Amino acid sequence: MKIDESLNVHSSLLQLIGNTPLLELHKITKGLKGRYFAKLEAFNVGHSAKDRVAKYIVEDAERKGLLKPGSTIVETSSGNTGYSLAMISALRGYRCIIAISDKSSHDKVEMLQALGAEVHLCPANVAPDDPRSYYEVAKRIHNETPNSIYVNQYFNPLNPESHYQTGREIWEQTQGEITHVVVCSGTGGTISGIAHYLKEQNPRVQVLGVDAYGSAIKKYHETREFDPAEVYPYKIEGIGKNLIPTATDFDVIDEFIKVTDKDAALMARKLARTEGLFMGYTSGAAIQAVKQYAEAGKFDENSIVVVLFADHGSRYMNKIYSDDWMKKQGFID
Amino acid sequence: MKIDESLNVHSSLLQLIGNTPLLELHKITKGLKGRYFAKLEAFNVGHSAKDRVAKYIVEDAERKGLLKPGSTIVETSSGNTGYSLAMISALRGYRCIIAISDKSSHDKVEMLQALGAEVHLCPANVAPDDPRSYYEVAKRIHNETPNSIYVNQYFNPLNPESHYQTGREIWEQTQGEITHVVVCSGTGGTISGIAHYLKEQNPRVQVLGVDAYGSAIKKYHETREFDPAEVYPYKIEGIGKNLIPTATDFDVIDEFIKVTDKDAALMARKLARTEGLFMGYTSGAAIQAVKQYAEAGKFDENSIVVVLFADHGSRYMNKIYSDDWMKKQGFID
Repeated sequence: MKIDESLNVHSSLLQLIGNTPLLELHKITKGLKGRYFAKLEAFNVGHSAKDRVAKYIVEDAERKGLLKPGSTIVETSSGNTGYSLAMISALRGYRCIIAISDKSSHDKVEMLQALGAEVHLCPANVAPDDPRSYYEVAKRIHNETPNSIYVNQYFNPLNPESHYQTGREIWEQTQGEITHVVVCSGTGGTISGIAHYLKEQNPRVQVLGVDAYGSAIKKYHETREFDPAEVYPYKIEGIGKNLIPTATDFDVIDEFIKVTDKDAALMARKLARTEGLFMGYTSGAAIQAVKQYAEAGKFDENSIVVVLFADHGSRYMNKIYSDDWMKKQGFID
Repeated sequence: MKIDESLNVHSSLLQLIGNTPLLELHKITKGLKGRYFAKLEAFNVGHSAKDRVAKYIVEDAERKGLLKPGSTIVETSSGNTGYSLAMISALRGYRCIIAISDKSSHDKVEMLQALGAEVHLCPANVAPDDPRSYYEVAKRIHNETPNSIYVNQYFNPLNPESHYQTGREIWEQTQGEITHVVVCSGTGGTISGIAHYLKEQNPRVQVLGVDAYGSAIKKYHETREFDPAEVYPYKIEGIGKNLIPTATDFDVIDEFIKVTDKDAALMARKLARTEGLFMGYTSGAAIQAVKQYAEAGKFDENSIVVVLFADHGSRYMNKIYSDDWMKKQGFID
C-alpha cells in the first residue's frame, strides 16, 4: 500500500499544515457590500496559523543541521507559536522550552505541558527589556542551553516568509479576484507574508490590519515612531504589541484599525452563535474590524474580502467563552 | 468568482465534515507488527466524528420537511453530538436543546452554550429510565416542544448509516489493504457503519471494538444478555454504555476489549508527547486497545491496522490533561 495526498493519506503530521479552507460567509456579514470569505487557519493540525511558522522555521533549522533528536527549541510565545513548536518538538524528539506571560490563561500553559514542553511563566506587565519578561527569559535560556535554537518570531524574517504560502492559497482560492484582505497583526508575519504574495500578483489589493487598544502598531504604521503613550495592558492575546517587531512589514500594509477588547469578545461570541464558527479572540477582532472597515466605506458591491481567522475558540474557554470572565471585564451584564 | 472544492473553497460549513486525514503512525506503535494508521476525525469542523452523525440526521430531517428556521433540535448527549448539533443549529437558525449528564466536565457545557444551545444538566448516576436521566429529560422536552425533533442517537438507525461513508474513506485511503480496524464503541454508530462498508468489500477485515470497565457492551456482544453486574460508573466519556443501543450492530463486530480509565488516560498523554497528536480520552483508549490487541497476537507483519481517533484533546483540559485531576483519580502520583 502507498500514501496518496488527494486520498488525504499522510506519512507525517507536518503535511497536515497549510492548504486550509476558504469559507464564504453569509450571515455574520449580512448587509455588507460585496462577498466575504474566511480563511480558516484553525484547520491546521495545531489549530492555528502558527503551525506554518513553526514548520517553516523548524524545517529550515533541520536543513541547516541545527536540530537533531535531543536538541532544544526555545521560544517566547503567548500560546499558539509555543503550541505548534511543542507539537513538532514532541514528534521530532526535541526538547521544547517556552517562555509565556501570565496574560495568557492557564489553559494554554497546560496544553503546552501536555505536549511535553517546559514552560516558564513570566509577569506580563513588565517592559520588553526587563530581564523578567518572556522575551528576555527565553533569550537567557537559549544562551544557557547548548544545542538550542531561539525561534524569536517577533524578529525572525522566516516568520513572514512562511506566510507567503498563505497568500498564495488566498490568491488561488479567490481565483485572483480578491480585493481586500483583513488580518490581525501580532508579530505581523501573517499579514506581511500574505501581503507580499498578493501585492506581487496585484498591487491594487488592499491589505488591512487590525490592532488592539494598548498597542504601538497602528501609530507606528502611520508615524514610524514608537509612542509609549500608545502602549498599555489589554486583554486580547495575539494582536498588537508593546514593541515594534521587524517581522511586520509596514510598507505593504495599506491601513490599520483598532478594535476594543470588548467588541472583539462580543463579536467572537456572535460569530459562534450566527455562523456556528467557534473561533478565537482575534477572529472576533478580525470580524469586528471588517464591520468597522465596512462602515468607513472600504468595500463595495464588487469587493472580494478575505478575513483571516487565526485560531480556534476552544483555547478561550476561560476568557471570552466564560460568562464569568466576560462579566468581570464588564463586557456583559 | 466561483467555488472550487479542490482549491478547498466552500460555500457551507457543512462541507467541512468528512474526508478526514489518515495518518501513518511510527512512534506510538513502535515495535508492533504491521503498519498502523490513525483516522483523524478531529479534523471535522466540529472536532469530532459526531459531525457526520449531526449532518446526516439534520439533512435527513430537512429533506423530510421537519426542520425550518425556528424549529427545535433536541438531543441527549455527553458532549460531542450535542456540540455538532448546536454548531449546525447555530448556522441554520434552529433552537438546540441538549440534555447532558454531570459526568461531563463543565468545559463541554460552556462550549454548547457558546454555540447558543440550551443545556439541561442531569445527574449521571441514575438508571436510564429514571425520569431525571439525560435520556428521559430530552424525551420530555421533545414531547413538550412543538416543531421539534429528537435525534436519539443511541436508537437512531441514521447514526450508523452516517458512518458508512467513514468506512468508504478508510477503504479507499488504505487502497483496499486494511486488515483490522480498531474503534471505540459508544452508541456503536461509528464502528457499525465502518464495519458495514468494510465487510461488504472484504469480509475478512477484522472489526475490533473497545469498551470501558463499567459498561455492558462487551458482555452483551459475547452473550447477547444485558448484565447489570457489568454496569457501574466510570470516567471515560463517549465509550461504553449503561444500556444496549440499537445503533450498535453486534453481528458485524468481531471482538470487543476493555481498557481501564487509567490506561486510556495515560495513553492519551503518551500519544500527545510521542506523536504530537493532541487527542481525546477515547483516542487514548483506542491506542491502548491496539497495544492490548497486539499483545494478544491479533496483528502480524502483513497487518494494515486503522485506529479511529474520535475527537480532540482540547475538550479534556479539566480531565486527562489536568495533572490535578489525574492525581485525584490516582492515575499519576
